[PDB]
Amino acid sequence: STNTTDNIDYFDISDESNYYLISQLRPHFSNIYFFDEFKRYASYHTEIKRYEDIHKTKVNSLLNEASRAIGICNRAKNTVKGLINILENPQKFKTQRESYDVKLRQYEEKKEAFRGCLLNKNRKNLDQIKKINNEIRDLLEKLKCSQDCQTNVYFDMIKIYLVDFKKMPYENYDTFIKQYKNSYLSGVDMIRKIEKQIDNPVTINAIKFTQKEMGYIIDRFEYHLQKVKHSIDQVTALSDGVKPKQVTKNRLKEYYFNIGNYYSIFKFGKDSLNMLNKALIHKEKIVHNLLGELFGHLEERISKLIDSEYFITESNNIISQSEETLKLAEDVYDKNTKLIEDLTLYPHLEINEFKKDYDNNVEDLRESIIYIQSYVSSIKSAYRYNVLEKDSVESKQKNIPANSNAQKKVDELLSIIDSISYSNFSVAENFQKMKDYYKEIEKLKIKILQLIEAIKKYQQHVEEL
Amino acid sequence: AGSQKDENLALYVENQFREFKLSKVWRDQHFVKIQVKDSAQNSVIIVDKNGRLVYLVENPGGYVAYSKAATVTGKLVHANFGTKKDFEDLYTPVNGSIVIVRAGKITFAEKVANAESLNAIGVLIYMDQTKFPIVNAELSFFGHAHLGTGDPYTPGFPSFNHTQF
Amino acid sequence: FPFLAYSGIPAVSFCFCEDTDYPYLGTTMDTYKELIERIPELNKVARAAAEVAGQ
Ligand SMILES: *[C@@H]1O[C@H](CO)[C@@H](O[C@@H]2O[C@H](CO)[C@@H](O)[C@H](O)[C@H]2NC(C)=O)[C@H](O)[C@H]1NC(C)=O
Ligand SMILES: *[C@@H]1O[C@H](CO)[C@@H](O)[C@H](O)[C@H]1NC(C)=O
Ligand SMILES: [Ca+2]
Repeated sequence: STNTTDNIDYFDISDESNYYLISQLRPHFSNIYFFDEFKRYASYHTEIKRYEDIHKTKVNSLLNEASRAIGICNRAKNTVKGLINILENPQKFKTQRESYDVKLRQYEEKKEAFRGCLLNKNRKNLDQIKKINNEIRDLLEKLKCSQDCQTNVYFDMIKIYLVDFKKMPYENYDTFIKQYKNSYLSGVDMIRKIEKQIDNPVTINAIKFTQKEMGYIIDRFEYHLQKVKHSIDQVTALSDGVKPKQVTKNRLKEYYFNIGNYYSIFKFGKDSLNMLNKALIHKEKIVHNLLGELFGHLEERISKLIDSEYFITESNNIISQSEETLKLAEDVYDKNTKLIEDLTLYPHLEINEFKKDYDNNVEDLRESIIYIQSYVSSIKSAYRYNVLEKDSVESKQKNIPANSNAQKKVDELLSIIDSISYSNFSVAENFQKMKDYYKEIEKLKIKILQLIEAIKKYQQHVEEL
Repeated sequence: AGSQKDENLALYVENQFREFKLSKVWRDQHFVKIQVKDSAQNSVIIVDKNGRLVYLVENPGGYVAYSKAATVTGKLVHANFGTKKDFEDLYTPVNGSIVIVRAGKITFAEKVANAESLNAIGVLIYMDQTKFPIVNAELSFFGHAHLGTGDPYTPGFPSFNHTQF
Repeated sequence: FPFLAYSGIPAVSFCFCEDTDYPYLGTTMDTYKELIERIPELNKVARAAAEVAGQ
């Protein structure tokens, strides 16, 4: 794909009193749409068609002012755009000498400056807006009918607005922002763990920056979405109702401003949701293109860690060493078994006390060697449960990369490294107990040595008798 | 209980309840007396009648809370669940002996209280294949043996700094 | 049981329990891996228990 973003049009500003929302797209305010719907309103009668002439000229002038102000914020917008393109692409950050936190700092500065230019030039635009809609207030105080006029234009415009509301697709945007939000919050968590996991911080800085920008896009999309839904719901709330035929001037003015404000909000809203949809999907493609660079290094950490955790070479040292001690014990033992089997038949009950000494040490010999066998059986049992844990992890590790869906793969690799992090707790106790049994094997090796030496001096004794 | 990780999760949860904007979030603390392991490993050994040599079974990772610090030798009698019905149908006398039971059907403290009532001297507790099918036979577990609840060194009154302990 | 038996407050406790006992409850093995291997879908079940305690 592309490492950079084409449209920078999602940045925005509103006034400090929250009275007016601006945008980057045409015509940058919703009340211009309100003045166009007010212009077909003004084409409906004659006393106000003189005003559709007048505010045709006025609203065109305001449109020229807004477009020129947006032009100055274009020549600031490139200065923001370069700082975006530095941060999104890793090797483009690798060309320069400047560090990350300073470039993010100046990015915050130039974002505040861009937002400032739209704010101030649109302040002068807002002074123009207050003059215009003040003269719109003069229009519906100018009408010749005080309470004579009907409500036919209002209900007809309920009908026209209702069909246009039936046109627009709401549910796919709704399910869309639900799915994208769920993937986003999952992404923030898994980057939060993988930040402490991986070594190389360059890619993770670029990813985290795109997470911040994506969050800004999601909040804007929620604002325009909720405002559209509230507008359509309030128009259907007007579409319920009890229908009057005759109206006084002052209340009909409030009805007209209400419904015109509503569809004006709508026709601004679907455009904003359109652009936010497109650029949002682009940023999602960027984050895919970075995590694809990450998971190969992540797999290298997993392969390093599986050898480290499960205590394997030490364990095989214990097992081979213990079986070696068993082999030496059976070796020296059998080598003395022939002489012992001569020595038991030899004395002919000649001596009693030292014979009691002999079969003491003989029972100690046999029970000691059988105890060595049971010890080795225990050690190999704990080891095979430990290996069963490991082969469960490896048997998962074979069927992980067969999926290949370019974003959940990092998640499965994080899941398996999280699974070794789970398994350590019990593996440590298994290895501890194996160490204890090997200490027992050392003590029994000492006992079997001194007992065999005793039996040798004993056969020397009965040879003396 | 009372480790550093518990305080980290504690200040995490209090940080969450502060973040959810509840109407009031407040913290309380007590000072209790629990039973923890020490440096010397607690263990279990077959002792021969000869006493000449010693066989280790295991150094178990588990421990029972509020057990008495002691050491006992003696014969071992299987005592299926230690329930009063399961003690009344028992073939051999239980006095002066150690019982072994399998885990289930009642709390640990009622097993130890019943085997204490029939004048035994020690209780070993395990879990087996029929009730608990687990792949490995090596894992060890934990329980408390206090009949009734609460901090047992302050019965009926709370364990603050106000009560002088 | 301390709430109901001691203070005199009506108390409730509920589980989505299985016929046999949960095998590794106070042991060293009890972790999320063996849990999600045991119960294959967890979000719907804990969704239901949270729904009951909401009711
Ligand atoms: C409240 O009681 C606790 C008892 O747990 C006191 O804390 C202990 O005080 C002793 C004596 O100075 C020391 O072992 C430690 O300072 C405390 N022990 C632990 C484990 O923390 C405490 O001083 C009492 N008073 C207050 C105001 O908390
Ligand atoms: C239990 O202890 C000894 C040994 O079996 C026995 O003589 C005694 O009668 C038994 N009962 C009591 C109450 O000590
Ligand atoms: Ca108390």
